[PDB]
Amino acid sequence: MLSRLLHGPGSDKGHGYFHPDHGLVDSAAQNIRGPYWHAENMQFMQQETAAQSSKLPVLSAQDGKTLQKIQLTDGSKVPKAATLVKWNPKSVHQWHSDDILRVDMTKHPEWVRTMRMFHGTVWRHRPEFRHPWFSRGSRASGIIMLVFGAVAYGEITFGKRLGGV
Amino acid sequence: SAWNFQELMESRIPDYKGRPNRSGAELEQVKAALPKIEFMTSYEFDVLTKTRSNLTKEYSYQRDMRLKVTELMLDEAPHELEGLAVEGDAALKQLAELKALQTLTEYAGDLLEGQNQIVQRVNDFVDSNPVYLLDQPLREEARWNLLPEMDHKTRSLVRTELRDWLPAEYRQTRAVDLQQVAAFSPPVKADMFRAIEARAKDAEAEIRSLPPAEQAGLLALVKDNVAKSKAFIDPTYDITPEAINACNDVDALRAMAHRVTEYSGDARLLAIYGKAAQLTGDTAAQAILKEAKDLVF
Amino acid sequence: MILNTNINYGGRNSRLCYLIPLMVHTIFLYLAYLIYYNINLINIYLLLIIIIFINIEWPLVIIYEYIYLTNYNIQNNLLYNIATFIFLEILLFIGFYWLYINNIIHYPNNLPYNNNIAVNLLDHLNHNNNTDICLYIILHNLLLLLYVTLILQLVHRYVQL
Amino acid sequence: LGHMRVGALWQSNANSRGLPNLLKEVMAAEPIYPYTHPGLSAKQILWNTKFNLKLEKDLISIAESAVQSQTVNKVVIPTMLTGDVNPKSPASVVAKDKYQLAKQMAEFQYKKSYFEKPWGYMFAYYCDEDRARLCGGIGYVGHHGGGDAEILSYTEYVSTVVYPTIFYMAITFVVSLFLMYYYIYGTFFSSTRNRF
Amino acid sequence: GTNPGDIALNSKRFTVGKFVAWACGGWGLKDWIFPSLFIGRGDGPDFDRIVKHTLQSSSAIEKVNWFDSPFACYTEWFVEHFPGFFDSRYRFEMSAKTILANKYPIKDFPVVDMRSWRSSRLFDLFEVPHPEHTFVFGGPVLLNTEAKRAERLEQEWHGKDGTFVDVHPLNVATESHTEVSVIGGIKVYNGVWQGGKDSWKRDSAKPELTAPFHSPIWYRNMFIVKNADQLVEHFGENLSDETWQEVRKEHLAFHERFHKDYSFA
Amino acid sequence: DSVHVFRPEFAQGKFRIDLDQPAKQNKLQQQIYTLTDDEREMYEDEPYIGVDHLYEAHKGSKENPVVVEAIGVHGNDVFTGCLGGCHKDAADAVAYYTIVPPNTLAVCIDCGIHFVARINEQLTFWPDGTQPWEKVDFKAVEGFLYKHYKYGSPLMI
Amino acid sequence: PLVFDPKRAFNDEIFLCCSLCCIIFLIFLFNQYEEFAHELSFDIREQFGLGFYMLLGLHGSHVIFGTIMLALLTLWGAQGSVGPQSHALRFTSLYVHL
Amino acid sequence: VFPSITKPLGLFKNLPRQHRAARDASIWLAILTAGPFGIFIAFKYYADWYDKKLLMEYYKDSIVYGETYGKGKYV
Amino acid sequence: YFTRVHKYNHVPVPFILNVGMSISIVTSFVYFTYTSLWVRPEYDRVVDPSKAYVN
Ligand SMILES: CCCCCCCCCCCCCCCCCC(=O)OC[C@H](COP(=O)(O)OCCN)OC(=O)CCCCCCCCCCCCCCCCC
Ligand SMILES: CCCCCCCCCCCC(=O)OC[C@H](COP(=O)([O-])O)OC(=O)CCCCCCCCCCC
Ligand SMILES: [Zn+2]
Repeated sequence: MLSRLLHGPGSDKGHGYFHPDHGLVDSAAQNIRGPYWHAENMQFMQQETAAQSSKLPVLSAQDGKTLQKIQLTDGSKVPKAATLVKWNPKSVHQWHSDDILRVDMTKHPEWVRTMRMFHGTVWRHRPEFRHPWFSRGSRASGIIMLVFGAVAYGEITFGKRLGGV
Repeated sequence: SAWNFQELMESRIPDYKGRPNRSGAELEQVKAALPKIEFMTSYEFDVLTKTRSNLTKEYSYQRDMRLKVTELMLDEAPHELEGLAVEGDAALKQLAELKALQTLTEYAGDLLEGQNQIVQRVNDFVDSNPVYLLDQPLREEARWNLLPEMDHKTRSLVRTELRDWLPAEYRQTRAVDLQQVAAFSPPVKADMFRAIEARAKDAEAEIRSLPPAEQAGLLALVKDNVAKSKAFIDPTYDITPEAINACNDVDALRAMAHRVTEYSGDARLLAIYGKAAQLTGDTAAQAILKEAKDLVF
Repeated sequence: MILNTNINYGGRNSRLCYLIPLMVHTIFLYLAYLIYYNINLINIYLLLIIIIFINIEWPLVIIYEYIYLTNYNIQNNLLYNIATFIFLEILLFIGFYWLYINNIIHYPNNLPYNNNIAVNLLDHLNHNNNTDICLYIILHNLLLLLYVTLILQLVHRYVQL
Repeated sequence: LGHMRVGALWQSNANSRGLPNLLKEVMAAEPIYPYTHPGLSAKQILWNTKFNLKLEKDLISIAESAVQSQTVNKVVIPTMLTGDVNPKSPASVVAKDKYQLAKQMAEFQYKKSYFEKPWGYMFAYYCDEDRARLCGGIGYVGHHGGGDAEILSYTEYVSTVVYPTIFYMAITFVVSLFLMYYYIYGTFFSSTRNRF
Repeated sequence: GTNPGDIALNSKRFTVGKFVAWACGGWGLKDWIFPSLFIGRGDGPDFDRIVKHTLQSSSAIEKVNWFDSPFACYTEWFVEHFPGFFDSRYRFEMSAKTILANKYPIKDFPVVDMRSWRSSRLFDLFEVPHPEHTFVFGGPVLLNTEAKRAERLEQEWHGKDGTFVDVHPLNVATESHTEVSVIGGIKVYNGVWQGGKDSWKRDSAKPELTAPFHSPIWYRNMFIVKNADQLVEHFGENLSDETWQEVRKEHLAFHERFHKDYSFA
Repeated sequence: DSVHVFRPEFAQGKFRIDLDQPAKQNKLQQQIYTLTDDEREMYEDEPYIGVDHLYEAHKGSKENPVVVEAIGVHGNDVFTGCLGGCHKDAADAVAYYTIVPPNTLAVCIDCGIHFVARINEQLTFWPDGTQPWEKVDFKAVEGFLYKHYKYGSPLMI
Repeated sequence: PLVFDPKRAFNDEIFLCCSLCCIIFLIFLFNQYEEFAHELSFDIREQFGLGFYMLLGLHGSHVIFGTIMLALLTLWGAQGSVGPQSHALRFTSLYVHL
Repeated sequence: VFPSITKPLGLFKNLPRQHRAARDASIWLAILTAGPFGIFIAFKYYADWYDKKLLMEYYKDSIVYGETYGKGKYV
Repeated sequence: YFTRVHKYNHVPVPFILNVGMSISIVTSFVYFTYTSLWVRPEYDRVVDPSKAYVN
């Protein structure tokens, strides 16, 4: 099918676009309401809150109650005392529940790098300027290339290669 | 699968289905569950919900702001009109004072417009960030759906919550229509007329405590104000049953019936149409009027 | 509070608007000088160091713009540009294959040697056989690249799921 | 730094020029109250404003007290289709009987005398003023158009201009074919003359 | 037009500017030797034409508030280049005054300026020279996004039934309304608060603070947009077509003595 | 039995603005399509639904105008337009654009339609991860809005 | 603090795959260089030799660029910056497949 | 103009009207292409036939091409 | 309003113009095709086996 090859509906023009069976999934839905195409074979776990992180620079912007409502887990082994809650498709609210166990993904290197880009450096409108010495090297390279070009033009035209003087 | 040209959210095509297919048992169950329903003509709903006084459909806080600004402007008028000097006769001085008053009012009109714009901007912010002003479960239903795309119950709940998030002086609720409430409640009209007469008498006393020429000018103004205030609250206040009984012209009775129908369509229609039927011998009309006074009124 | 503009990536001023052209100019004048005097005006390793250093700006700006300026419109633009670049590379390969096969599809050819039959035991396979082309090692390299393709496709799909 | 602006109040710039105040443009240095409040001086206008303001306050208070402390005897819920934000307006803007026709005719006569001819003359002045603004070598006024232009509808134009033109083109085509063939070869159906 | 600047320093026969123009473009010996052909009348105000247009005017010139308006600095340009300027301006101002003296509560005034012209190409709606950054906050918004979509064709494109597109369940519920009122003992539910599109009426008009509550006066400036390539105007409820044709005839009949003595060559 | 945690999308800024309110942003960036030639033919011969159009006031009347909403800066003129042919005598070949002051009643005297182009500013919380996760009140918002009205705020470019 | 974590880096699938692909690409480059010098008899100054060598040299240049891309993606995957929907991953996959 | 060939032939009756019109357009595109190809192929085959006829009527009594061109065996 | 659909603005061709244009175009095509493909006489062959010469 040309339509399906070029990322279209396919044979049926009223058909959708996503085929999560072969890896064509919806990132927006996953980020907002979680991967509801894994809903049949995955279940939320229900029962260490997040209040211990209420004093950190980036999490201090939240209220105490908000962090108290969040319950954490080690994220490796199943808590044997934790019940299982069925994951209901077509329900946009279950991914945001406070009764389900969660995992503190605030020590992830990507998390730290993002928040540092926002909370750990002086804001520069130009990412190249966010690195001072590299910008220095780059402008120096530009000047070097200008000089090299001028010298090469001078040498090739006049037939003397500047090494004997 | 190695590519992904998705968008933030696919467009939504409505599914129409149709009116429910309720069987006989379901039909009887529904009919036994309804209240005592009175089906209303579109004219009745129109007169109930017509725009009469609040011409611009301005909310409460906008009217309050306008009245407050008028008070503040009046409290400053004598200072601005004091000491004006211009070369000319009395008429030229009067025109100079009129221009000064106009400048004062144009100055005050801009502050009011600025404040209206600021409150409108606050409310625009409320709409622009709805998920940050809502609790669960309405938050996700405001996140995923637009106003036209919400269920009626969820739509109403979301709008009410967003309105109530604001302070009392920013909530956008339509102001009361004086003429409407007077037209659909006979006591309210009587109270309004009593208030008009009380203010007229008090103003007449205040005027009578003033020098002569001002007395005549202000008394004429008071008469005009009372007349126009009455015509504003109830344009048909002169169509009394005494006047109806005193009227023996078919065209005049038709005019009265039209004027009442425009205003409220109340039992005075029964009176006018009964007197028209008697003067013309319309037995069918008399039967219809009996039915109306039994049911309509 | 911030004021939100259109989805379109507004754009930033950058030094890459002239650094890359100056890099191309440097490379071409380097080639011209090497052609004229048969010697290098600047050491080749130093030249490659300059070239590499100039182009480190792309990943940095890419990182800091993904962190801050990205949405599905921008991602679609970028992916379509990637597709067009792949198309250009395919066309380049097609042109070079045209160059290669021009004199091979045209079977008749004036050869320094004999290729008729019944004169020697091997003449009849002189023109139709370049028997030194390292076929066994070419097949080994083919196996390596098939490994890479299949493994990469598997991993890509696995993470995507 | 130069003259940095203080605050962020509205300034007329390229992106925004504001909403003109035609009333002040027209009634410049002339009072408006002789038209809105004829016959009244400033003191009378202020006194009337105060009296009416107090009266309006009283009426508003009465109305709010009434609406906020009345017992509900009936509940009116209009019918609307599912998925519809607001019910359809039950008011019609078309006269139905002859009395409504006479009423709307009187209203139309008043509006014509007092609201439509003013609009027409204002718009005519605006068009002429735009012409004057673009005149004098600034823009392309007078290069085409005018009151003598012959404006034709689609049917009239196609029937009286397009088809005859194509007809003349076709006749020219045939005549030129024959004449050119004769001119070059010297014959009409025999190719070169004195050769074949 | 053009602002000559300092007339004094450009009148001299020999000038650095004239020599530079000769060298590079704009001047030459043809101007020094034959000014009557290559300079001639030049470009500037025509005093005689201004006097003629002034003295052809009626007493409207006395009764117009033009000389106190902010555009009074353009009096000579419009007197010269707009024949019959004062009579047309007087009609314009009297039209505004009669709209002001109406019996309607809302006085609508038509506004036309450089923005009142539509165009099919977006670069024609900007001021020249164009701003550095344009359409920063997105592009145009089409009014057609507020019209009902082609539901039938939309269903048909997808291969959906669409049989009952015009048959919808009725809805009579209190949960569907947020605007509740009490009108004479009757609790009326009607409408939902939508937001910024429910307050278009008040945000468009400005009140006269001195007008009483029983005789309100509101001022509204109605903007006008036209294509200028249409040749036919349809004002809607503001002006009927028959009245507009009447106004056209009368305007062309009155403003004829100001136009008949000139040729367009 | 095992526990899985899907890797979240950490990007902030424009992406997090898009993912916080996907309905509004999609509305801003959702393409809609116009009718082809056969579709125009099939639409022009569809029937009206009821006799309401003979009595009611059309959409685009002096009392029922076409209100439209753009995003931008307060007071900036709004860009709006027709697709052409709102009237029989109006052109329909291509879309026709318009520049109009905000929050004012404008009338197109080509078609005769009254419209209310108006601006809503997209003031949103600084997206750096400090956005609030639970219902917020009017105090902090009051301060931010006061500062924006008095002085202005940066643009998300 | 931001500290490199070899445990997490080695427990990540993208880092392993890209490193393995970069290693195989380097092996391929070395092998192909070993047949250009000490295997063949014809040089780039012949009829078939020139076209063949131009083709394989262009392919080798593209392989070098792909090796650089795979190394960059290995660096980003070690840091944990490459997500499932990464256009960098998409570009490298498409380029390697090409 | 281009009337829809599928309507008077009853093809693609299960498709919505838009897609049926698309098929009609494809069919018309197919028809318009086959015209010039048909004209030129007809002319070429007529030219080959005429060449065979000429070689038959000229090399009928020849001794060199009396059996190849004369009979038309390898014209 | 779609004003360019098939139901609007149909202008019938006057009979005289129709006849003239049809005759003109038919005559043009016939004459050109005739003189281009049928009046080619420079492709002349003379069959004469008695004009050969051999020493
Ligand atoms: C992808 C690309 C593939 C590669 C390309 C392949 C080829 C492309 C297309 C090939 C076809 C081209 C046109 C073929 C027609 C012309 C050849 C022909 O029909 O020849 C017949 C005739 C020979 O007759 P002759 O030998 O002159 O006379 C013998 C006794 N009188 O011929 C003559 O008389 C020749 C003299 C006239 C020459 C001028 C043009 C004549 C064309 C038509 C001739 C026949 C007339 C029939 C048509 C009616 C016209 C009114
Ligand atoms: C600037 C344009 C130059 C290119 C030439 C194009 C000329 C097109 C003229 C077509 C006239 C036309 O409308 O054809 C329709 C009529 C049939 O009439 P009806 O069915 O519309 O009522 O059909 C007829 O009337 C038959 C006449 C068609 C003959 C073709 C035109 C001959 C003119 C050639 C000029 C070079
Ligand atoms: Zn329009």
